[PDB]
Amino acid sequence: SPKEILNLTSELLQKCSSPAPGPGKEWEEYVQIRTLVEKIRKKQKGLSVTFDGKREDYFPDLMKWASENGASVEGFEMVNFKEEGFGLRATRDIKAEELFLWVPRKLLMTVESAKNSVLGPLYSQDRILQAMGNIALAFHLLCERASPNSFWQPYIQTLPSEYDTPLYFEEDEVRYLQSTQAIHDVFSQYKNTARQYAYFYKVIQTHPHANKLPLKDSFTYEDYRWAVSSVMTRQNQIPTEDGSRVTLALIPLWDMCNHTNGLITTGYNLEDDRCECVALQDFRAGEQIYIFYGTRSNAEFVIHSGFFFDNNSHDRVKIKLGVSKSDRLYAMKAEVLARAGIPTSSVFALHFTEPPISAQLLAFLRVFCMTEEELKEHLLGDSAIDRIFTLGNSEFPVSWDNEVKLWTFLEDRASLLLKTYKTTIEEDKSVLKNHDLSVRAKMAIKLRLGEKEILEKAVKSAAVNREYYRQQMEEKAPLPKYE
Amino acid sequence: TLKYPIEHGIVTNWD
Ligand SMILES: Nc1ncnc2c1ncn2[C@@H]1O[C@H](CSCC[C@H](N)C(=O)O)[C@@H](O)[C@H]1O
Repeated sequence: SPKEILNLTSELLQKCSSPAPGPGKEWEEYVQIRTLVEKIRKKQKGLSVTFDGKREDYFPDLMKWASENGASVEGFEMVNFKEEGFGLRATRDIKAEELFLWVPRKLLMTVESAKNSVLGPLYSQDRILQAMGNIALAFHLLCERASPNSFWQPYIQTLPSEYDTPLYFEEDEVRYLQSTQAIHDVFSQYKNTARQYAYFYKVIQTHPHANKLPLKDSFTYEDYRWAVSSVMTRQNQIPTEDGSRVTLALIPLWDMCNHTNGLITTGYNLEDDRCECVALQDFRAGEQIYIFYGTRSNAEFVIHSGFFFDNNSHDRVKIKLGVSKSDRLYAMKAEVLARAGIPTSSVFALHFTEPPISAQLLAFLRVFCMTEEELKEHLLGDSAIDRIFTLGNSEFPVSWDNEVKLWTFLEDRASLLLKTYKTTIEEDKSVLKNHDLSVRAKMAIKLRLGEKEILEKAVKSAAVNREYYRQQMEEKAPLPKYE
Repeated sequence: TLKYPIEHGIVTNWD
């Protein structure tokens, strides 16, 4: 059986090291890789190390350990909420901006602590570990999980045992994402993870610099999926102790906070060497304590944090655009864009919240739609630089004609993008209303719905703008001038 | 205030 797993991992490494198969064959490849992974997983015994107690049986130890090492442990308690899972709940009133959580550096798991641990020897030799701090943290987690007297045992014993990252989805749950923007990144995550498991399985079972690792006795695919999912859903960037560089870290106790809309209120205090969190809003006793994770899209939250966030005010989709080399005006348009600090082709964003396009995308679309004489006015003479400076400003159009053209283009492009999905908004809403679904399936369906709702909002906005600027052109109103 | 903002679950490249 040891020889059998080694050969299955060899085949998996070869399969997942193959070049990209082409976007049209990525689903086929994904199913093929899943088949190999699931065959390996069913031949293994799950997580190599499991604990006897329930998850909540270990939170008292987490609190004592954090307390002994200088962290805040009063004013909150751990509660298993249905929607978010375990999180923190206030036991007293906490006022907005109050410093209520702090975590000294000695409690953290960092790239630096990974190097100085039992992983150190293999880290010092393996090019991938040295280049990929996130992968290093995952093996740091696994090595300490498998070490009976690890300093971080109270943290590791309170981590979840399962996640809702796409690595855990059923095939049919991922199938809901066919034809979306997000599914390519799900394919990549799966292939990356399986390739990494197969590579490190071989390294650990043969290489001498890994001879002393606790993972030589047992290193299962489930172990690795758990480890990378733990890191991706909760890792943080912090400054190094001298504050000159940045590093990746897991931050115990504070990382139990769940997400809500707002602003980042967690920062590193270099002088006192600890993470510090101030209250994002008022929390009354009995309310869940939330933080704002960051301005990530629902794609990023699903794929990398394992959840979908309703009413994510930072949600967005990608839109790829560029000036065509076949444009008679390419040279002038590319020069205007270069002077404005915008590339000639790029992946932009469409946003759910107003305004749907950024200053950069507005500037791009204005140039994309300029006439030769407008381009000359942005290239020549003593007002050309002033004209460049306003290109991102909605209040100062190049011309009414330019606006009608660019909103007409965006309306048409967003409408076209909507037609490339395998279901409609109305159909997705019917699915969510009329079918009974798992959490994971709902994540996938809400993600594909969300992509389309952003496109549909852009269509409607572009149509309103087009009609506004058409009327200004009909009335030949005087153009605004920036003063 | 935050010289060093901390983003929970900051997205990284896995290859
Ligand atoms: N607003 C939210 N809605 C649903 N799940 C959330 C959420 N915010 C955070 N989560 C969950 O919390 C994880 C981040 S770590 C936060 C603590 C976690 N709930 C735990 O039991 O250990 C995410 O991967 C996701 O599973």
